[PDB]
Formats: sequence, C-alpha cells, structure tokens
Amino acid sequence: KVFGRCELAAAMKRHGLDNYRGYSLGNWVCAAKFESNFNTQATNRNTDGSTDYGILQINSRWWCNDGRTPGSRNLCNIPCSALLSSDITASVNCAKKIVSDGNGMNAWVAWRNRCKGTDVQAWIRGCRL
Repeated sequence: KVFGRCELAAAMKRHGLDNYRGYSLGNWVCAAKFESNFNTQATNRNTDGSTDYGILQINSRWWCNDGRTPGSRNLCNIPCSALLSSDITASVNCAKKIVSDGNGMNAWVAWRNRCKGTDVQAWIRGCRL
C-alpha cells in the first residue's frame, strides 16, 4: 500500500508514534517519506547481505527474520514480510523498539541525513489530526 502523506500521519498517530521517545509526528512522516516514499511494500538490499523492509525500512540483520540473513537477530520477533503489510501495526511496533535502542531516530539513515534539523512539522501541516 502507498499511503498518502496525511493518511500515514493519521495512521502513525493512532498507533502512538506522535512524540514517542520524544519524536514529534513530523519526524516519523519525514522518515517514512525518504525511506520508502510511503510504500509499505518497499524492499532494498544492503551490501552486507541484509535487506530493509517496509515504510520505515527495518533491517533483517537485527529486527526481523527473512530467512536469508546469516547470523542475524529477530529482535522484533516477526517475519520481515509482516513489515510489508497494508496494516502498519508491525512496522510501528518494531520501530518503537528500535527508537528505544539508544541512538534514537539516528538508527534511520534517511532521517539523520534528510529530516534531522529540518522543519519536519511541514510533513503534517494541512493534515486533519
């Protein structure tokens, strides 16, 4: 599923991401925009052999199991395919664990390089929430 900007903002808010770990909703929408372009089905292979899945491009090296990432962890205890669903519950739940890991949202390369320090509030502007 390819979410609309405000549609995803509403979905993320409903699932409790607004100000989760101190990150306002705009940060999450911005991260999703540059990680997957709001597409829950997005997948991207990494040089190390792992793969990123879903709207927030969660990695198979530590968070989910895709059956082809040697010596990898499945900390979110889910198959990576669950992160591609039109229902973003799994992605949100796993993202909450990731952002609580210690480095906050810096865990997302796209957030650090394209959202951090910018006017992320712009990503939820004009949205009914």
